[PDB]
Amino acid sequence: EVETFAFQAEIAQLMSLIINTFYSNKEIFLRELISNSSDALDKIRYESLTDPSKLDSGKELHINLIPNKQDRTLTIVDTGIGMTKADLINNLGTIAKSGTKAFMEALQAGADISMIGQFGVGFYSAYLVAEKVTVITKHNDDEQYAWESSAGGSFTVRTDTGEPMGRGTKVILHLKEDQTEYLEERRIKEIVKKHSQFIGYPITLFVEK
Ligand SMILES: O=c1cc(C(F)(F)F)[nH]n1-c1ccccc1
Repeated sequence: EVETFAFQAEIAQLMSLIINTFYSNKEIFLRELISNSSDALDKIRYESLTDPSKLDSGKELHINLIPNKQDRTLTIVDTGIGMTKADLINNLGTIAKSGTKAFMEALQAGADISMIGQFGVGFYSAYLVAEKVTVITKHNDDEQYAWESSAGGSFTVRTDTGEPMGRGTKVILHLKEDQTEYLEERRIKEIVKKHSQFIGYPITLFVEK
């Protein structure tokens, strides 16, 4: 059972700007997703300080980067706080309407796409490199859900019958045909070292057969 939703008009506009603007510095999508994962991990860590049972769903706080050249996917997995169904529908837990407004004012006032995370909508930088994004998530207070969008103005939400996650979020990037450099180990390592060197959680880059 799949529910299809329209993006708010401002988010659709943000997504088409990300997709259509000529902008060569695409590698910053990975910094933005890792930063989102770090923020999610901070949230469950804070809640566990006063309630250790919040970690019954998984004690380890970490980030995995999983390239798969056969599927042409790069998956960013974290064991952070996760998202409820309502979070997913409400722009993946962001204040994306007001953040898009601020971001687009900044852009015509000098800024470039790389500053997107200062406006709280860094998730959407995934569409620099991905034709489709699937987000699988599990919050302690809800069931496991899958969000998906190929842009074009709509997204879907369904209950996820896939492999149970425990707690956290998995962002599966279905890469564009010409963006497969972000499946190569040396390229991913370079980007993590350049932009994510002070993330306070282990980032494990999986290797392939
Ligand atoms: O772990 C992740 C990954 C994302 C995403 F990149 F997809 F946006 N958000 N997120 C998060 C952040 C804070 C609270 C709950 C979930």
